[PDB]
Formats: sequence, structure tokens, C-alpha cells
Amino acid sequence: AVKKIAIFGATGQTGLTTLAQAVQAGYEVTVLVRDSSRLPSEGPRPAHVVVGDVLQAADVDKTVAGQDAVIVLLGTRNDLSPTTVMSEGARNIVAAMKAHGVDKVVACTSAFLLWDPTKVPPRLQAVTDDHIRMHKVLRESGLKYVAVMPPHIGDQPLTGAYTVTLDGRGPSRVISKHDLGHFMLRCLTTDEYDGHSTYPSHQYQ
Ligand SMILES: NC(=O)c1ccc[n+]([C@@H]2O[C@H](COP(=O)([O-])OP(=O)(O)OC[C@H]3O[C@@H](n4cnc5c(N)ncnc54)[C@H](OP(=O)(O)O)[C@@H]3O)[C@@H](O)[C@H]2O)c1
Ligand SMILES: O=C(O)c1c(Cl)c(Cl)c(Cl)c(Cl)c1-c1c2cc(Br)c(=O)c(Br)c-2oc2c(Br)c([O-])c(Br)cc12
Repeated sequence: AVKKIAIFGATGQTGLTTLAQAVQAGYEVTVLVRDSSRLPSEGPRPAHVVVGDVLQAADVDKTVAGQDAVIVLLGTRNDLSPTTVMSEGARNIVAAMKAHGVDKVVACTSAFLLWDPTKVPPRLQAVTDDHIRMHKVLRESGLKYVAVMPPHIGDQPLTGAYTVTLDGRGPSRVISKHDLGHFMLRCLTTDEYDGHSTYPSHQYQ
């Protein structure tokens, strides 16, 4: 079973709760962070912290070495500009996984990669184009890859009661950040989603 994981994007909205949940669940967690002040003092703490950048192959290599699986929650925070950060990061992650024998990656893009592709809001098209590039990198890697394609990420509580479909239709167009992290972790203990795209959603009201 998976025991050691690396999380990329651990200081982001979804990353922080995925990190806390992973530690609480008993995983030995390594994170790559550019700025360690963005990790919390309170609550569960990662076992290992690598300071560095996902665009630097050597930093990624140090983070992936010795792991059983990788969770990818990279993103651009509020920046909607044209970008290759996520896809170039994914290229480095795949290379490091292959160099170190790691064969399982669970990575977040977005439900826009399941929905009608002519229906992406213009302001999100540039980020979506890089999610598509990252999905291609991961699909073509040959590694066991679970593509997680969430709708709007909300602040609702953790429930563990969301629905996962394979086609982008479901009970709602929202998933709480906590539930999304819980799902990422679920993907570490089953092979049922390997090679598939997944759509987690739930009605919180
Ligand atoms: N917002 C939504 O409703 C929504 C819906 C569906 C999908 N998505 C997608 O879901 C994914 C996760 O979203 P989120 O809101 O949880 O993410 P987020 O808050 O934007 O966090 C991005 C994370 O990636 C890290 N990162 C960015 N560039 C990096 C670099 N060069 N090296 C190392 N780490 C780097 C950030 O580090 P720092 O802390 O150092 O900045 C942060 O940890 C994103 O790809 C997003 O586009 C979002
Ligand atoms: O209308 C939006 O898209 C939007 C707006 Cl208009 C506002 Cl105000 C806010 Cl806060 C957010 Cl989070 C979003 C949003 C999002 C909303 C819905 Br509905 C949805 O189904 C999906 Br998929 C969404 O994907 C996003 C991705 Br990809 C991002 O990287 C960011 Br950044 C924001 C979104």
C-alpha cells in the first residue's frame, strides 16, 4: 500500500487541506514549496519539506525520490495569464517519477476538460489551455494516472459523501476543497480510476 507521498501545490487552497488530511490519515508526506511561511504551524505537519520550485528539475527530483505516489495540486493562484507552469511542472514530475521508479500520480486539472470545450469562460481559457497541456503530459507518460477534473472548488465542510462520475455530469457543479482533497487521497488506495478522468461533485445544500 501507499505510505510515502509527495504533494505538489501543498500551500494552495486545496493543497493545504489535502496535506492536513494526508498527515492525519497516516501518510508520510513530503512537500515542495517555494515559500515555507505559507505552511501552517497549527494542525498536522508534513514529514519532509523541500524548498524549491516545480520548474527546477533538481528540486522536483529531490521531492519525488523515495515516494510511493504523487499528488499534484499545482495552480496559478489568482493569475489568469498565459502560462506553462503547470505543464512544465508536470514534465519535471514525470521525469522524476521515471528516474525513481514511482508509478502513481493523481493530478488535478478542471471539469472544463470534460465539459463542452467551447463553453470555457474567456478569462479562464489560458489556464485551461495549460491544464490541457498538463493532462497530455500525464496521459502520455504511461504511468498510472488518475485525472481529477473538479468543478468550482468551494469552502463547504468535509463530508466524504460526494459523488464521482467519469463524464462531468453529476449532482452539482461544486466540490468543497476538503472533499476534493479527500478524493485525491481515496485515489491512492484503489486502482479503479487509473487511466480515467473523474468528476467529483456534491450538493451541500
Ligand atoms: N478555483 C476553482 O474553482 C477551480 C476549479 C476547478 C479547477 N481548478 C484548478 O484546480 C487546481 C488547484 O486549485 P487551487 O485553488 O487549490 O490551487 P491554488 O490555490 O492556485 O494553489 C496553487 C499551488 O501551486 C503552487 N505552485 C504554483 N507555482 C509553483 C511553482 N513554480 N513551484 C512550486 N509550486 C508552485 C502554489 O505555491 P505558492 O503557495 O508558493 O504560491 C500553490 O501551492 C488548479 O490547477 C486550478 O486551476 C480550480
Ligand atoms: O466562473 C468561473 O470559472 C469562476 C468564477 Cl466567475 C469565480 Cl468568481 C470564481 Cl471565485 C471561480 Cl473559483 C471560478 C472558477 C470556476 C467556477 C465554476 Br462555476 C466552475 O465550474 C469551474 Br470548473 C471553475 O473553474 C475555475 C478555474 Br479552472 C480556475 O483556475 C479559477 Br482561478 C477559477 C475557476
